[PDB]
Amino acid sequence: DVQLVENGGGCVKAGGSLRLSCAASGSTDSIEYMTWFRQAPGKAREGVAALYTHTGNTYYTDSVKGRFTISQDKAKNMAYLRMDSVKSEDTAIYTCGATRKAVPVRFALDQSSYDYWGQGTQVMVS
Amino acid sequence: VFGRCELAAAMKRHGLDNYRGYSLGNWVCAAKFESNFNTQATNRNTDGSTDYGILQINSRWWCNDGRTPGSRNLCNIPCSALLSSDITASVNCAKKIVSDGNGMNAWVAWRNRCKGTDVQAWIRGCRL
Repeated sequence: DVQLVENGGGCVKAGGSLRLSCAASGSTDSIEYMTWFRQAPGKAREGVAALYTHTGNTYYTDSVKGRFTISQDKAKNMAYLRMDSVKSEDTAIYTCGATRKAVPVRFALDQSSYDYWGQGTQVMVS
Repeated sequence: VFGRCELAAAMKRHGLDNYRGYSLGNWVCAAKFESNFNTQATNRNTDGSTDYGILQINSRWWCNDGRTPGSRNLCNIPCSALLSSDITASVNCAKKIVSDGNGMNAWVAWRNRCKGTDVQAWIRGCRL
């Protein structure tokens, strides 16, 4: 019984630093992975920055390599995704998925694997 | 129900010892808190996935039962072999799982109890 929420978003010109936040409720202990998925208009939902709550290892797709960083707080059961050097293609709706089971690394960015989702937060680049 | 010392000796024989930088105590504790030293133990999941073997390997991602939709079957072996009394296949695919990259953190019992504890005490007093 984990509900995912998202905070932040909005218009951020190129190069602007955007701080997206995500939180978990209910039985947050069972959560294993936290990932951000961008639902770009006209494109299928795809992962952006996968993460493992316990180890803390962060996995990122090629596009956002070296620009976006994701970290979480154990006490608050929240994960926030830093953004930097944004470009035109970054405009999309970002969804903070979560799972109650240990997914493999190769499937950490897979949307089907995750058993939880939250209301996506729109991100626009001026 | 295999003996605690006997189970530790079996794990040592199978080569699980000194794998991914974990001692025998971690594996013994994980087995004890996953199946209470009972390899025949079987558990289901809310999603419908099934767990077989002493280490309770999940069917969705690890073993190919054929009853779980979209199974990644990483073990590449039938879940029945894991359900078999012998722990050879369980040891092999546990090596594979701990080699995933996240270590023994994948197993819930290990994180809950065998993480940051005196796991080595499990193999104490066993003449191994």
